[PDB]
Amino acid sequence: SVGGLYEIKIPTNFTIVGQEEFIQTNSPKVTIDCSLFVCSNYAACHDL
Amino acid sequence: CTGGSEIRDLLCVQSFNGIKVLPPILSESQISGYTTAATVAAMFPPWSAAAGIPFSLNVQYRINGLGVTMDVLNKNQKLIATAFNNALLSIQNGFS
Amino acid sequence: AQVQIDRLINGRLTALNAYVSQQLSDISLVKFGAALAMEKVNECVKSQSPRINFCGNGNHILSLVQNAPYGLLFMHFSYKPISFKTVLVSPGLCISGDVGIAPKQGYFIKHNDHWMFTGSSYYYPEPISDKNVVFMNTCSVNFTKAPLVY
Amino acid sequence: AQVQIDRLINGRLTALNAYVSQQLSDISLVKFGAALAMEKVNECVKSQ
Ligand SMILES: *[C@@H]1O[C@H](CO)[C@@H](O)[C@H](O)[C@H]1NC(C)=O
Repeated sequence: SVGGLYEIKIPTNFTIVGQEEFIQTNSPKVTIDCSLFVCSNYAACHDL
Repeated sequence: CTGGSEIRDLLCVQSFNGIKVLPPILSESQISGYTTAATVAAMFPPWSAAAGIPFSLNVQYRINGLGVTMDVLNKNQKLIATAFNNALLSIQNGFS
Repeated sequence: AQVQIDRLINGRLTALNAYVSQQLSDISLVKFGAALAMEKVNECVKSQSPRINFCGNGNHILSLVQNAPYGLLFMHFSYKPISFKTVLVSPGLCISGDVGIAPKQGYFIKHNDHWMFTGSSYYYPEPISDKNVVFMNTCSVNFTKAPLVY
Repeated sequence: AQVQIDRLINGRLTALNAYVSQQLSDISLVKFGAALAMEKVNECVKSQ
């Protein structure tokens, strides 16, 4: 500080800048038919 | 693990079994540099990380916002600074 | 056939368990992202909470929200300085009867050889007034001595 | 030898799946801790 004053760079002109941001609030609702995935329609697999 | 050392280090066992820790993309030295830059950003002009005012002034204005009159703050400035660096030392000495 | 089907069932059930665990983790992440998105709607779009880099980096002015696939898109509008001027400033003055004054969201500068106030984010000298000054009954040391002010 | 190796593969693959699930949980914790640390930087260090 020279004589009680500091050197500072103060803006003399400005613009407005845009910045997009994506926040994920949802996801595909995946549903699985567990018996049909594992065994399809085969009776011996369903029994096991 | 290949330097000819005599110690069977468990990390050498892990790595030769496929379990290896890779270094982070930024070294902790770079993060240390970032933190030091963020620290000196508050103690010198333009005080880009201290609301644009000297660090001691920021401390004084922060204490004033808690209900402490400015008279004692600018009267006991050196005592406040000593208390601050003593708190920093106690934080430092707490790691021992 | 029963032992072969049992081997297939075990493999398929382990795969489904792994998928379910990964789905639980991903949905926890989605829940907390949605909580963050609701906070941004409340505190950037509908109001401007006094948090510095919550609504995008920089001097945040205001934010808007639009619908996006499986989420929200936020438009964060910021004050971006274009050109700068190096100016000698003072963070406080000891005026009149040793009364201390600090600039309010700005700096004290010497324009036309007398003390004036300028905002911190735009160089524009202004007369010093109680609107842009925080008063102190005793001036801090190293404050610039200005007995001729007010 | 193939059935014995299959038993070893299954045990090792289950241990690997358990470790990767625990690692996903721990990394979620790390992400949210880092978000908290970023909040603390922005709202305690760089401002109040
Ligand atoms: C600010 O910058 C814009 C674009 O760079 C320019 O058109 C305008 O004249 C400038 N204004 C001042 C006061 O410098």
